[PDB]
Amino acid sequence: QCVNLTTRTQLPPAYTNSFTRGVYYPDKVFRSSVLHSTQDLFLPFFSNVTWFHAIHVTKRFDNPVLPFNDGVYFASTEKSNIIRGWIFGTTLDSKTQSLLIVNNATNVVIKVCEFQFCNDPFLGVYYHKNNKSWMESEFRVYSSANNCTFEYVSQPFLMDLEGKQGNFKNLREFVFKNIDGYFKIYSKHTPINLVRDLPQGFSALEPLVDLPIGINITRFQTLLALHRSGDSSSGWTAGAAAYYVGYLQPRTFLLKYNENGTITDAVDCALDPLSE
Amino acid sequence: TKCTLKSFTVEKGIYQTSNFRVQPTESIVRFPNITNLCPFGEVFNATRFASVYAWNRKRISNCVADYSVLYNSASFSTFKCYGVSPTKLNDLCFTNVYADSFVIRGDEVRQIAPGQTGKIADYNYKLPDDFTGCVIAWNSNNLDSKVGGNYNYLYRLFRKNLKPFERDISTEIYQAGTPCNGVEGFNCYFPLQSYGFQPTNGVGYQPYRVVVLSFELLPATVCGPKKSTNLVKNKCVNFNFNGLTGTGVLTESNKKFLPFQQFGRDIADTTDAVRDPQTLEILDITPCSFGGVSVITPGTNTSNQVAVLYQDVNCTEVNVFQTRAGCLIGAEHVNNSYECDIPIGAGICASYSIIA
Amino acid sequence: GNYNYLYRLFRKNLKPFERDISTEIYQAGTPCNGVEGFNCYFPLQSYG
Ligand SMILES: *[C@@H]1O[C@H](CO)[C@@H](O[C@@H]2O[C@H](CO)[C@@H](O)[C@H](O)[C@H]2NC(C)=O)[C@H](O)[C@H]1NC(C)=O
Ligand SMILES: *[C@@H]1O[C@H](CO)[C@@H](O[C@@H]2O[C@H](CO)[C@@H](O)[C@H](O)[C@H]2NC(C)=O)[C@H](O)[C@H]1NC(C)=O
Ligand SMILES: *[C@@H]1O[C@H](CO)[C@@H](O)[C@H](O)[C@H]1NC(C)=O
Ligand SMILES: *[C@@H]1O[C@H](CO)[C@@H](O)[C@H](O)[C@H]1NC(C)=O
Ligand SMILES: *[C@@H]1O[C@H](CO)[C@@H](O)[C@H](O)[C@H]1NC(C)=O
Ligand SMILES: *[C@@H]1O[C@H](CO)[C@@H](O)[C@H](O)[C@H]1NC(C)=O
Ligand SMILES: *[C@@H]1O[C@H](CO)[C@@H](O)[C@H](O)[C@H]1NC(C)=O
Ligand SMILES: *[C@@H]1O[C@H](CO)[C@@H](O)[C@H](O)[C@H]1NC(C)=O
Ligand SMILES: *[C@@H]1O[C@H](CO)[C@@H](O)[C@H](O)[C@H]1NC(C)=O
Ligand SMILES: *[C@@H]1O[C@H](CO)[C@@H](O)[C@H](O)[C@H]1NC(C)=O
Ligand SMILES: *[C@@H]1O[C@H](CO)[C@@H](O)[C@H](O)[C@H]1NC(C)=O
Ligand SMILES: *[C@@H]1O[C@H](CO)[C@@H](O)[C@H](O)[C@H]1NC(C)=O
Repeated sequence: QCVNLTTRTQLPPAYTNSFTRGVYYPDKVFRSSVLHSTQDLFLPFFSNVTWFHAIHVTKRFDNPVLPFNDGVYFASTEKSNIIRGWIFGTTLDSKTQSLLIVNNATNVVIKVCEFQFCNDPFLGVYYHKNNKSWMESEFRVYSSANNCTFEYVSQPFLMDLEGKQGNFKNLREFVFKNIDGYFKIYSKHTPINLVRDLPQGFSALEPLVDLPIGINITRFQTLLALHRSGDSSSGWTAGAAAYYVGYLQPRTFLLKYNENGTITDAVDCALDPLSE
Repeated sequence: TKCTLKSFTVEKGIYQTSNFRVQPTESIVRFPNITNLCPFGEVFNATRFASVYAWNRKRISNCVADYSVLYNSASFSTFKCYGVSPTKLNDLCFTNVYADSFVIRGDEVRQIAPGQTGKIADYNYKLPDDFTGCVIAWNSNNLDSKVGGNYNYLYRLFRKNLKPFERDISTEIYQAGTPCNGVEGFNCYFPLQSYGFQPTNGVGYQPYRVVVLSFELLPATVCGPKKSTNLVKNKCVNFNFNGLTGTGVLTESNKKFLPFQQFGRDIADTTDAVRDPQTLEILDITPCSFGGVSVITPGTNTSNQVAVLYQDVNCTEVNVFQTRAGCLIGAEHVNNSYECDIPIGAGICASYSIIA
Repeated sequence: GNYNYLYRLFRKNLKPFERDISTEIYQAGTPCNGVEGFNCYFPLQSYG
């Protein structure tokens, strides 16, 4: 059972400038100290990406509708790992197979499966006051499933779940693509020391996983977590976090590979005349 | 060189006729470890099976399926179908596998087949005309047959046609034409029937456990075993690494591959180093020795002596004189210096025995 | 049903314009040693 959450002020969507980010390895080929030009779905340099906030200060709980055109670059700026998971599908109402990724307090769950997805699915962590322990308590995503094809559960682990105070210190970058029936998820982690921005510099997004699913994906949504310690839809706190969403387009990129074999720098072939 | 020049007289000089190349031997294939084995063990040999009209559905994907072990066991009585063969099936990959398991009688094995009609084939289970996959049946006298009578197996016997791959859990009473209003009596008999297998029953009525495996194609998830071979170095070898086929000799590589990178390509987009999946070892591939062959003669009018020059070939493995231009055989190297007569190259000349 | 026409069904390649009049049993895998049974089947089938 799920209940829609109230007390969310309406504010126009925010767009932020992405500076030379969203670059990933085009293939699984090792190259050392060479310039390679490749055409693939990439995020343009110095582009505009949609920025969603989460802060108590309203509470700025951002779980709106987001389309899936050709691939998604998802950056998460966090200090307590508020973001939890992702949902992909077309109809989102149990009449078409969907994909779900959730990183709960102990494991990582990837389900290619049909769900009766709620309009406002979320996670909820209860912060006890008698004793200091942050543990996940609520999971309002799906109702039931009759058919189901792909299940994957990672090994159990432990997580902090505590909400630290200060500036953001973690940046999780992901790239999701779906081509030739294959769903590619690329991930990277980066420490940061900023309060609100998209970090500059260069970072190569190494591959993580390649699922052979072969389903149509033209609609995706995100899943956050809320802290608790009011009513069922009023007594909730989002927590300080932010995430940027960008769309990938077919572009030609020129990449320099150093002696280590990792990606050192990349330039576009359509940004400005110097890069071309 | 006479054949190359299309003449029976050869003038003094050097001519490139053929091209020596080391043939590749001990072709090897390497594939990742076979460590993804979904539980096929108890899907075919379990404690108990459901009835034929309540057949269970098993979904198989993302598995490494090997069917050679099933075929060579020789403990299964029934193995016959069209469209596929007992051999070469391990090299065919399919997207999904559907398994239907139940228990039938001895005479029921004939009815379960595509294109075959019958009471069971019309009221219990039927197969499509374009059916992919087939059925395996094995004797279960020691398990299904029980002394005194076994009545746990039930099959539909009265029905009003069934769609292919259709499951009908409902067993509503059948009307033969005064309605019985769902009450047992005239014109309304029991639509189902038990088997009552007995140990005294012969081969015609003995129980048989049946599993039907069907494959559907239209990305592939479950493939064959993909067997591998041994790894050998220091020889010109045909190597098959993760489906990539090539020719060359392996050697120790100092390159440090990233964990997500399998093979490496240098400038001009050709394979340079490859990491084998079994032991995460990076090996440098280099082409085995090859090069042109030059025939040095002082002229047929002068003499029939011949020198053979392998160009840029370290011919230690095949009057041998090695220079940076290759290796020359058949001419005696001398420490003197004369005017060049037959230019071999790299400051080395030959003249007329043949001296270099 | 007319069963006077036969065609090969199981065999181990065949060169162009090659005649194979022998119908020796075909082994697809414990060998049966020329005896009808498991792991081997008759290579000839009738059109009917
Ligand atoms: C959250 O809000 C949505 C829409 O405001 C609710 O969806 C409605 O669900 C009912 C019954 O499930 C349908 O009859 C309506 O047609 C739906 N609305 C629309 C616009 O399609 C949803 O039920 C709410 N969640 C709750 C109350 O928990
Ligand atoms: C996080 O999700 C995993 C995956 O569902 C949970 O692991 C399952 O937990 C249920 C309930 O205890 C068990 O019945 C399953 O057998 C578990 N699946 C496994 C271990 O693969 C896990 O409990 C979740 N963690 C929290 C804190 O809710
Ligand atoms: C922001 O994004 C929009 C597209 O939504 C784009 O047209 C615009 O150029 C971007 N930059 C600015 C400064 O608006
Ligand atoms: C201690 O914290 C845990 C959360 O991990 C909570 O379940 C438990 O109720 C707390 N103890 C008491 C006495 O409330
Ligand atoms: C599940 O798969 C079956 C098989 O085709 C299909 O008929 C059915 O509509 C699917 N969904 C549900 C909820 O059963
Ligand atoms: C995806 O859409 C195409 C549209 O042509 C359709 O043919 C295909 O069946 C769809 N696949 C799924 C899994 O819905
Ligand atoms: C690879 O990276 C290391 C630092 O981790 C550096 O010392 C080395 O020079 C690089 N290049 C190599 C090993 O060829
Ligand atoms: C039962 O079938 C499985 C198939 O995976 C096989 O491995 C096993 O040896 C069989 N056991 C018997 C007793 O036939
Ligand atoms: C593959 O299996 C062999 C044999 O057990 C083992 O030595 C090797 O470490 C394995 N490699 C991987 C990547 O699992
Ligand atoms: C070489 O040719 C000349 C004339 O063309 C001839 O007199 C001589 O006999 C030839 N040499 C030999 C070894 O036959
Ligand atoms: C290759 O040629 C060099 C000549 O400098 C020789 O010393 C070496 O032994 C040759 N390689 C082999 C494998 O014989
Ligand atoms: C090698 O060359 C030196 C100097 O020209 C000469 O004295 C010597 O006799 C030569 N040795 C041979 C075996 O040709």
